[PDB]
Amino acid sequence: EIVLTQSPASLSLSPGERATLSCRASQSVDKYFAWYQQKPGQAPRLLIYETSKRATGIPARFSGSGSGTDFTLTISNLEPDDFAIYYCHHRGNWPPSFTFGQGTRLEIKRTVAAPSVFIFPPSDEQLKSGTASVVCLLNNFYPREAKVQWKVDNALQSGNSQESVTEQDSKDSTYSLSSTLTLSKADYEKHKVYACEVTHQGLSSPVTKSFNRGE
Amino acid sequence: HINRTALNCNDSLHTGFLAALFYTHKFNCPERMAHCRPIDEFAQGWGPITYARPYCWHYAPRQCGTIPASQVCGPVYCFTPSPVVVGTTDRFGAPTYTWGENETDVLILNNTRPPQGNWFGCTWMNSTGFTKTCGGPPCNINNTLTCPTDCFRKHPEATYTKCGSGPWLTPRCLVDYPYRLWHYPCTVNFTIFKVRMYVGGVEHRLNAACN
Amino acid sequence: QVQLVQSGAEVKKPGSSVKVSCTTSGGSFGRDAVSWVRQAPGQGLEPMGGIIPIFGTSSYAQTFQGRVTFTAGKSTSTAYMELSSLKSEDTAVYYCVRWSFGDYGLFLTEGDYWGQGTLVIVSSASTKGPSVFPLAPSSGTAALGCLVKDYFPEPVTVSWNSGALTSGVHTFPAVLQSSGLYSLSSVVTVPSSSLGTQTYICNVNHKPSNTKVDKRVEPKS
Ligand SMILES: *[C@@H]1O[C@H](CO)[C@@H](O[C@@H]2O[C@H](CO)[C@@H](O[C@@H]3O[C@H](CO)[C@@H](O)[C@H](O)[C@@H]3O)[C@H](O)[C@H]2NC(C)=O)[C@H](O)[C@H]1NC(C)=O
Ligand SMILES: *[C@@H]1O[C@H](CO)[C@@H](O[C@@H]2O[C@H](CO)[C@@H](O)[C@H](O)[C@H]2NC(C)=O)[C@H](O)[C@H]1NC(C)=O
Ligand SMILES: *[C@@H]1O[C@H](CO)[C@@H](O[C@@H]2O[C@H](CO)[C@@H](O)[C@H](O)[C@H]2NC(C)=O)[C@H](O)[C@H]1NC(C)=O
Ligand SMILES: *[C@@H]1O[C@H](CO)[C@@H](O[C@@H]2O[C@H](CO)[C@@H](O)[C@H](O)[C@H]2NC(C)=O)[C@H](O)[C@H]1NC(C)=O
Ligand SMILES: *[C@@H]1O[C@H](CO)[C@@H](O)[C@H](O)[C@H]1NC(C)=O
Ligand SMILES: *[C@@H]1O[C@H](CO)[C@@H](O)[C@H](O)[C@H]1NC(C)=O
Repeated sequence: EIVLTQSPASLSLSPGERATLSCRASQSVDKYFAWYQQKPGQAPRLLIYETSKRATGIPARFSGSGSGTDFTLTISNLEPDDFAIYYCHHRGNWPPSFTFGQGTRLEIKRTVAAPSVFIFPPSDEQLKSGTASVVCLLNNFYPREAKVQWKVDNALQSGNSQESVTEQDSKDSTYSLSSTLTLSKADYEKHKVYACEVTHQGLSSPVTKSFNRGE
Repeated sequence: HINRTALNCNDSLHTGFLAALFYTHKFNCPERMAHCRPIDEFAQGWGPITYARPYCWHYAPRQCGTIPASQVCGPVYCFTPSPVVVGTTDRFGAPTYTWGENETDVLILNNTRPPQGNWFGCTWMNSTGFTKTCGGPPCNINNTLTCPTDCFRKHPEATYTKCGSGPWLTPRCLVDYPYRLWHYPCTVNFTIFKVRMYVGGVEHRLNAACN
Repeated sequence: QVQLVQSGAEVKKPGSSVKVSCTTSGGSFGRDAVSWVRQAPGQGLEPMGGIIPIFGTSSYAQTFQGRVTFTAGKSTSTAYMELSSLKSEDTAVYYCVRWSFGDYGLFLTEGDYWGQGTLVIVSSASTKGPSVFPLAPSSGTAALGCLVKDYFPEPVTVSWNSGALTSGVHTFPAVLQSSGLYSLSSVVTVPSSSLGTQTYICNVNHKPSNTKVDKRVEPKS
């Protein structure tokens, strides 16, 4: 059970720069190390196989190195839409098996920008259906990693929320996220203070948006 | 040509032999090779030489024939003084490139010793994991030794050129070939020497693994 | 020149079994291993093991032991994967990969042949139309939106004010809920001094059910 740990998780760069990704291994590795990229909605692409050999079609920008337990992928003159997720990969052992990295995200480098937080109470039409949904918006922030927590009358909610993130906007290079909280019509009317508390690198302190029931 | 290697292997025993065929760090013994006997434990016979476990050097093999690809796993190495790989064919001798899939496909290992002919003997491994060897025919020279190699001590006229039947060049040396540690895993500790054979006047420069 | 053809995208009731297919071009596999790698929506590439068709040797990864089974014939074109007792976590895309392997002699590791992927969605559900709910504005700029909730399957397409308002619009990727249905939010940020006067409507279009809904989002009272 070789475990390829890949770092960084996210690399924040701009075109023209050199992107270096590392992959360390719980054990030694018999060459046949591979690097893959994946663009959203598309299947993984082979970049380097056998630690350093460039696949067919891969531009000379991509260089491989490593041996033993430590391997790095070297991307020179970062061009547009070399920006994607990257996986390191090893083949071998008996019975023959695949081990993959956890992944690395190249995003377009930006200034830190905090989220704009808006909270939406459940529709009166939705309440007529027997379900309440509460929505929390984080509108245009950077970097991608923002944490959201739902507190209903000061009770942290686990297993009631679900969230989505957009892809980095072509023009502002920022991200957006909306988290959706679900409650029964009765359980929603069993409480008063519905809160959305956001954590982000642009925020020296938690930002909490909230509303009172019916008010 | 890699396609011509017979490849019918089940390893229901979990012997471990299947992994060793493919990955170098999965190589397979000191308990079981204690049946092999040194050449000194046998007795001299000087009567005129007539012709008669597989990993013991003193194995007396039957002469090589044609064997079905059905029962073969891994490559088949036949030995002139030097190593050579024999692939799958049909019963008429024409090469078959189907990984041994056909029940008809066979390996033609029939041997007539060089210099006259082809090879001294061959080794392969069957499907259950057992090394199997043919060659010769070996030489008939409680401790009788039917010579498969260069038994100069027990009969002067029994030399590898005269009595050879397989990879064993002397009772203590076997030819080194890429899959030697697969067919004879217990020869792992052997030291390797650059050696040279003269059989029919052709120089056979090869490497040899010895004790 | 080897190509792989995988099974079609399936949808299975949670707690059933699903069999996905992997067929190769060049007659049968040989000396090659046919490995399986999954990827849940958005997550990483998560290997599952494989089978080596010539020998029958099965490889199971630790994350899926006991519910997955790999089958193939010694000289068939097709290798199989069956996954039993599906939950919504299993909703993912499954790849098969044909490769040659070895470290040692005649047999060295060659080949990276991937299938096209097989989407498997795990829901109790059948084609259902969305429920469009307003996210009314309340508090510079204000935010408002539409909550497209409880529809199956993807895709829906949201646009605003018949397409004249696109600037500042975010439609977030949808999420598979515990019901097996999908839920989506499109929002747009607009000038705060416009709310009572500029009318805002979102256009939800769910092709699989021929459901078209136009819900007016007006600030709450
Ligand atoms: C690979 O070679 C081995 C031998 O090295 C084959 O195994 C042998 O198979 C035969 C019959 O298939 C066994 O015969 C049995 O002998 C016992 C004697 O105790 C007898 O009581 C039974 O009625 C039967 O005749 C033999 O024991 C067995 N030897 C061993 C120990 O393996 C093996 O079948 C070969 N694999 C192939 C050809 O796929
Ligand atoms: C495996 O067998 C096939 C025939 O069964 C061999 O076939 C040719 O290989 C060359 C390699 O460059 C190809 O260009 C041809 O198109 C192949 N087919 C034909 C028309 O014969 C193949 O070489 C064998 N592979 C090995 C290395 O053993
Ligand atoms: C595999 O074995 C079969 C045995 O039936 C071979 O069959 C022959 O096929 C040719 C096709 O041109 C016929 O003309 C022969 O009459 C068949 N012979 C027999 C014994 O029926 C087949 O050729 C074999 N394939 C390989 C890989 O050698
Ligand atoms: C081959 O040589 C190795 C040492 O290089 C032998 O390994 C040792 O064998 C003794 C037996 O008396 C054991 O007590 C030790 O534990 C072994 N050490 C290691 C490193 O495993 C080995 O037995 C020799 N023979 C074969 C055929 O394996
Ligand atoms: C391997 O050998 C065993 C024991 O004879 C047999 O039962 C098994 O079916 C063989 N496996 C295959 C797939 O050939
Ligand atoms: C080779 O040996 C076989 C037995 O394995 C025998 O039938 C055949 O005639 C011999 N000669 C040939 C054709 O190679």
